[PDB]
Amino acid sequence: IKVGINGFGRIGRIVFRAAQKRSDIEIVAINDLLDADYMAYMLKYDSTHGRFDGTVEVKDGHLIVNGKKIRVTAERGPANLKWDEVGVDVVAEATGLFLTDETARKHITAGAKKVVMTGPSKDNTPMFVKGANFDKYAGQDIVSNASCTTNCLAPLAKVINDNFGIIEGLMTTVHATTATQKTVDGPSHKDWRGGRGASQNIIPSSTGAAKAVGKVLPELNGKLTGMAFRVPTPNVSVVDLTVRLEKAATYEQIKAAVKAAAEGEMKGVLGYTEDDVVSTDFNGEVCTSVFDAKAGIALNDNFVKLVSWYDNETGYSNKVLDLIAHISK
Ligand SMILES: [Ag+]
Ligand SMILES: [Ag+]
Repeated sequence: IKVGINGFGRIGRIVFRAAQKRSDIEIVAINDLLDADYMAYMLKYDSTHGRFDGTVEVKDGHLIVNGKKIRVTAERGPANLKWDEVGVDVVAEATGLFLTDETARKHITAGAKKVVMTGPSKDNTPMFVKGANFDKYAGQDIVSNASCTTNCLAPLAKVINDNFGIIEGLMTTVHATTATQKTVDGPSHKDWRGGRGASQNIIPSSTGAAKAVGKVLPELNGKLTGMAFRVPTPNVSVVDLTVRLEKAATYEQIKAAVKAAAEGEMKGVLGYTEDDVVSTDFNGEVCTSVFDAKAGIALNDNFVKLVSWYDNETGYSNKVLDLIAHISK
């Protein structure tokens, strides 16, 4: 019910905005390498999600949003974050630098009770994706909500595998531009393609989302692998999943299966549309996976190609809040 945010990046700020529209969660503390008046500016104005729908003021180095006061730190050593001072139960860790158990444990060292990582773990801290494996949470004090792309692929793949059985799958995501790319051709020694100008290029990139699903859904372990293309669009991405099915199924049977999940057990997580949509039509979508019925194709009853959209910022942020609420129940 009381959360602290570490890191005010794209993910951190959208997590903050989505928390305002909720009754179960109240953010009380924020940490980043930036001043308070600057954070008030970055929260007030956004090129992708418009102006902030509320009040923001700076009073004595602290933020006041909708009348509630937020404590603003800046220390880069998580041990001295004094989480117990304002007394936070869960910490949403969005630096992208402490995706390890050793580093993340500095937070509950500082007086929090649990830690949720807004990225895929690099050790073997457990991962959880809503609709995929929230059932199997076992009370751990540090968790991960996987990647933007894994939150879109896993719910769809569970529905397809449980109805028809997946023998093998290859996926490709047409991914929107992120903060790790460059405006003009620049240096990037880990990924040479990634340093090229994002505004002018289709940039192939590797991704771990397809094999990451094998851990949140052990049934498809080693049955999927994937690849990405980064394109000059500010937001919203799309997944293209090519799979072989054990049990034969027409395309209408697949539509009906997905449609039933989106209106049934996976309402709010999985979405369904039969309209002539484009990427902008999902700017601000909350579901982490919207099936596009009309864009998929089927060669035969056992070889099919499914496409599904996701807002790589909005839907992911909303689901880490659902993960925070789920681990405090
Ligand atoms: Ag929806
Ligand atoms: Ag929704």
